Amino acid sequence: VDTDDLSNFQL
Amino acid sequence: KYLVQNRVTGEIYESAQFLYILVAACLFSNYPRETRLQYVKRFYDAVSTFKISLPTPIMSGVRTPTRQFSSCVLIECGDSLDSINATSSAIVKYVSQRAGIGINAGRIRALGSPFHTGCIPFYKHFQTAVKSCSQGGVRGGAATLFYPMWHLEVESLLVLKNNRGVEGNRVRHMDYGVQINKLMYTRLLKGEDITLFSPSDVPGLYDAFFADQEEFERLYTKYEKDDSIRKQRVKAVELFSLMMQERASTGRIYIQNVDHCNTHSPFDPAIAPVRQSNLALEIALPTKPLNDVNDENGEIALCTLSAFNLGAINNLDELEELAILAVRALDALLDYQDYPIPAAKRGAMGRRTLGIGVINFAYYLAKHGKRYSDGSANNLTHKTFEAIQYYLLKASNELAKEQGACPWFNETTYAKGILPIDTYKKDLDTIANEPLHYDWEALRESIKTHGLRNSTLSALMPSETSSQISNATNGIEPPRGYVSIKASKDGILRQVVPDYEHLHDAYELLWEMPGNDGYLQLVGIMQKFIDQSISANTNYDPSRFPSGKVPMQQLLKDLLTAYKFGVKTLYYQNTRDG
Amino acid sequence: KYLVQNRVTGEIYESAQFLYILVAACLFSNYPRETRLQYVKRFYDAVSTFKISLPTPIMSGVRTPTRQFSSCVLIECGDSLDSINATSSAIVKYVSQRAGIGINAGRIRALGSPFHTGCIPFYKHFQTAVKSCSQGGVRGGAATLF
Amino acid sequence: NLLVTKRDGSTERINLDKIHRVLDWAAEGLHNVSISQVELRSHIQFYDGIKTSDIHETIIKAAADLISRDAPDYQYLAARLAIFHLRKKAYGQFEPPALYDHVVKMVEMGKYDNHLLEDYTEEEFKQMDTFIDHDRDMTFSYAAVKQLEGKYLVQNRVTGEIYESAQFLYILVAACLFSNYPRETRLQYVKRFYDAVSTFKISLPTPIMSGVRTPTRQFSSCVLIECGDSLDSINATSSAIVKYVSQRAGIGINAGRIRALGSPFHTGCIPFYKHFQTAVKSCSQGGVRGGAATLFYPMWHLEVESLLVLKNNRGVEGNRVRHMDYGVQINKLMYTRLLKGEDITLFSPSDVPGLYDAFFADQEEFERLYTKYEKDDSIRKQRVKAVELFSLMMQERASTGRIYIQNVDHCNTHSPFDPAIAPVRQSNLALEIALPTKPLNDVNDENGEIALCTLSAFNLGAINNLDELEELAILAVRALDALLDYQDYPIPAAKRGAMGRRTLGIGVINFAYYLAKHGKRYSDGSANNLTHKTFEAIQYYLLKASNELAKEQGACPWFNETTYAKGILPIDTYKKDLDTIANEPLHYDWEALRESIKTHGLRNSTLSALMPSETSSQISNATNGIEPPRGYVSIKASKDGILRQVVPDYEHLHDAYELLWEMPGNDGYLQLVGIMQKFIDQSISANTNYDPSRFPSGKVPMQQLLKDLLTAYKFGVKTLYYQNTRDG
Repeated sequence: VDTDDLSNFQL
Repeated sequence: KYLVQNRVTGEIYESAQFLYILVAACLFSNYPRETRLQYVKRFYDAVSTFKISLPTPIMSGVRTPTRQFSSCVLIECGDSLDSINATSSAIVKYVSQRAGIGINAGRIRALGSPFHTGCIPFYKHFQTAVKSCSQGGVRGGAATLFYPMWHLEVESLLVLKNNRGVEGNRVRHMDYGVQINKLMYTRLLKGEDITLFSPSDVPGLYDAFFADQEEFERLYTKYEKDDSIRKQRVKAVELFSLMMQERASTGRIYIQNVDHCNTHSPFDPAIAPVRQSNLALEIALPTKPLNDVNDENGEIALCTLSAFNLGAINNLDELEELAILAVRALDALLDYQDYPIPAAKRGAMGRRTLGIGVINFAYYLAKHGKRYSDGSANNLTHKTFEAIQYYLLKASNELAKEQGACPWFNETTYAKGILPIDTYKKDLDTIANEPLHYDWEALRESIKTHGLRNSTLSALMPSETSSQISNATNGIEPPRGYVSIKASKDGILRQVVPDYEHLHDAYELLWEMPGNDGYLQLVGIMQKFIDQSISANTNYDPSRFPSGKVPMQQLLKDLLTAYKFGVKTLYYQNTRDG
Repeated sequence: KYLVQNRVTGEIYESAQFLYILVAACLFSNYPRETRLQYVKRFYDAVSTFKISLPTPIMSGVRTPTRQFSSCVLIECGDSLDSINATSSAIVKYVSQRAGIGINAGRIRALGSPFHTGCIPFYKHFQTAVKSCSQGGVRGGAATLF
Repeated sequence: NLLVTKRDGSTERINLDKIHRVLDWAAEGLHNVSISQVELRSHIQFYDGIKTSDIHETIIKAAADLISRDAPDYQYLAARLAIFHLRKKAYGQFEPPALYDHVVKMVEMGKYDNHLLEDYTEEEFKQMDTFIDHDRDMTFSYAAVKQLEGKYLVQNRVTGEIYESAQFLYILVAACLFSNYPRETRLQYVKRFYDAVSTFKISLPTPIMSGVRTPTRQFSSCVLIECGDSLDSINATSSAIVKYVSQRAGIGINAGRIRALGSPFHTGCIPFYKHFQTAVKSCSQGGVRGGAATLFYPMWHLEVESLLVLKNNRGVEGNRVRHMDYGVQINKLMYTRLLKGEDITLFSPSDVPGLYDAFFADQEEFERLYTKYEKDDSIRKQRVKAVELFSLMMQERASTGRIYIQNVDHCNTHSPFDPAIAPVRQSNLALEIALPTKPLNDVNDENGEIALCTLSAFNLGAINNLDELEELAILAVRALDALLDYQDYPIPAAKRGAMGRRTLGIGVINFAYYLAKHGKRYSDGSANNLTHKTFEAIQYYLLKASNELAKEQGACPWFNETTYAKGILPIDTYKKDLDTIANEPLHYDWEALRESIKTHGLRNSTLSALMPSETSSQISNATNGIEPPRGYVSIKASKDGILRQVVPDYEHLHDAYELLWEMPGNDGYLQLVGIMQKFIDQSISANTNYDPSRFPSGKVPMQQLLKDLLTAYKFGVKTLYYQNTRDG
């Protein structure tokens, strides 16, 4: 898992 | 399993048209002579020409001495032994009639609280309840059990069907629905921690989780600071990782987005929140716990189902006539069927909830030259499901004018003039631009005035047996292959997807999809109009990924994608094998 | 098991002869004031010199605010879902108070009958009721089925 | 509307037109690629607030997933999309900065070596900037660009920042290797070497590709160490290994001199082999990943039967040393014993004076001493049936695939070295290097010799005809010879070897491709005279360059120890049986060259060696070394998805190729390896291959294994590397 790669996503 | 037959001698007594005519007869029996037979004729036509698809219990029962037609029930458990027992007894009652169960058991306090022993022994009990009428203890009777992601005992609960543990740690023969909201996901993205509380130690917290998101926000942060409160702290990535891992290997750890179920809902979450789903994850109705099997204060949710065959209609205005027939046929059934538990009769007569969905959607997209995976079917889906929901609401509206709205109508967001086209996830505007073709504003007022016969109308359920009857692709799912094989003691049974001859290239078979994005967008666009929910799947072919292993990154991303497009529930995860 | 104490702080509050005397005083509290303390003294004597043995729940509970002393119950199950459910509910209630159970499930009809699915699924359901209040469905709660 | 989060961190309207343009630019001149298709497969993955970097990752991968035999040009579409992404990552825009400005910035950041600035003026960087053609970047395949991004381009190991692009890498690698040349000729050498490598004519190995131009001086990737029969030598060997593996070198160890278990090494070889194993693995991420070795010993060693099964994964721990490979050393007499169905006698090296030496240098002296000691029955000796020994070896070779063969007689009768002064007594990791060595007494013993070799390759698919090799050989030899003077040496015996002999190993890549486009095949003998023609050109032009270099800069210090020094050439000493399988005559003046060598000598004692390449040939989309490909498409895993490569010019040549498993047997290929070895200074990493399904009951007969072994011997094959078995 990559928290930086996820963290961009807007919910 | 349809034709009236002798179970023991194997004698068949009737043929399919007698079944169809008489099913029409019983559902319209109480109509005035003025209109009765005309209703019977047109409903017969609609079902005998496969326009309306009827579920098994109705297909085999209506016209016989039986009155057992409820095939899905939703029971909510309170945090007491009396409630626990009532829940258990209700289950046993319904499964002896073959209903599928959805159980909300998230309120039960964690192991170690001031249920000193915890949730799991009670889950085992619900399991045995569910299986209490099963030919060996595996075959028949099914359940999905629901709980919040932030429950103190969650880590133990996520692995409950992991077939490689110890017996008292495992309850393998139920499925599970993990309940999530915006804040849990944010914690994931921000790479932060999630705090685990027992429901009992956090007053007002469980309620807010479903009804009021910013109240949940306040109470959660408050209780995260208050360090007299029993609490467990975990890394958000490890929790979601564990869940998705368990979801990946069993394929039956489900997701419910509780915020989406309440912000975009035909129910006011302050009076009647949606707090669980059913077995297959498409039903979303309010419930209240019972003190006793006969507690007239409890509420058990029930829903009568049917489907439109998108391959039997030539254009979308046929749905007017069909929606009238579907709504009125199913609403009559609510008055015809037995109710073995008083709280269930409450739910059904109070709200008169229906779940009418679709079959043959893959086929429908095929013949319009559209596909699942590329976004080519977005505006057509929007166009198709707008027509469905508008015409269903219209029928239930004309029926409210004719026969009075439903007793608890005043608890719907509908009652307040609010429509699904007002409350849908905003991000759907970035992926479809079909405008609305029907007068939603005239209908708003006609609803404000006369209300609805039924509190819900639409739900997208899986169909398997039903769609076989009319040689239809199952529900909204793409087929796995052109030919479907089934075993029976009569030999190998084959089915060929409809109009294969002219459309083989038009189809997009399941494993032809590069990923889940296309399909999840179509599920989103659908949910814009659906009262309840949709039994959506996620799918992965190991051979599209390095070393044949499906990356967690992709699992988490698709989960968030569904969230992004207002997806309420995620059902099966299928993994291709071989 | 016996002397009143704290679970958490593990602190002990009484000695044995206080336990014995008060068990006596509680049990004989409703007797007329002409026999009461005479009965209390003679009962106190009988137990503290080991002539009458009292079960664990009395030994540990009589004198305290609790009223749960039933350590053994017997439930008969009839041949119906209503009765099966009532039997199950009653077991749950009593095992939560640590009682041991005798269940009679003989009347339940056999596999194949016009129930249809047989006794064993219902026995499992009794078993989960019996274990509904213990560690991990193994230690705590015991029953004999007839 | 769809919003995009920029480089910094602020939203902006999605720009579908700019995306379409980049795709359209990328597709120029490509065939059978649908921009539209790539657009659909990536747009569906986008979402409101998507990071700008992830849009590029999505389009690249979208194009990468379409790479196929039918549509191979997706290789170049995806590649160019990735180049375009790398430019914006490195420079904040497509256009690379000016060369001088970039070099200045980089040296300042501690990423390029500061001598670049010392050795060249700003005006000289302006002139070099004019040699550069940044569009050459458009000529890489997708897999090539993944390699550049993975392990070539100067980057931040921790942040993942890329600082340069492929042409800067190429120009500067040219600059450092020709830095010391006189102004007269310096920049002209730089321009032509840049051209040769940026147009894939010369292939450069990893350490040079990622290092030369940076502050590092660690470029030695293969070392050969010989162990003497003493604890001091054993320890020195061990310490040398540890030193080199911490720099990632592959090791070849000759440990055949260690006396057997039970000698007057009372305890024997194996405990010491375990020690060398732990030495080799002393710098490995877990103790499996990284650091590799092949250990060499004679077939006639007393302990041989124990040694042959050393990697048999089904024994007992103290009987096993599984994580090294082995090279069994054989000569004419051992084979004869096999044929004649006789016995082989096993001696410990210590009990047979002069025997070990003769085994490599003097075959008939070996003959005499062997028979003598076979009679003398005071000498400790074991007797075994020759068939059972060869059977055991080939069995172990068959199942692990890594029990190797070295024909020590061939390595000395046909060799650029006089085996009386400097015998070849082992090989390296991969079995293509063949250099002399001497044991060490101490890690710092200035009397020992550790062999080193700098490698490179000619791309046989980038040249239009064979006289291009003149210009290319000059460039290759001079570039690599300069490196020998540029690189660090952490162990004095290794510096001895390199400065004494100045040995190079220059080989080929893209040979399968080359045979394909000439309508030739591997298995039938159709490529024999063309191979002879091709490898004659290679060796003649390499010798010519090293000869002109000897005239310019003086021959190598130990030149007098080569057979070259004595007027003897490879065309004089080759295995005679090669005359029965090829009749191509010599096209070049070997007799003028003989004299010009007799006179002025050679800059380098060896020039040619045929090494495997895997990473290297990916850069120029080339078939690996001299090997036939397994299939048309090569699949690789990476956290970025499935990486595909399509064999060059599949479109026009699919029928021309002979894929590996299409070969009825090994004969054709072994003949080509023989014909090659006629001209090669060192050796070749040749494989043997077997498909079980071509044999009764799916079992490969020992008869066939032994026969092919003897066939390789017959055609003067020096070494046999991997045995591959098809599975499934």
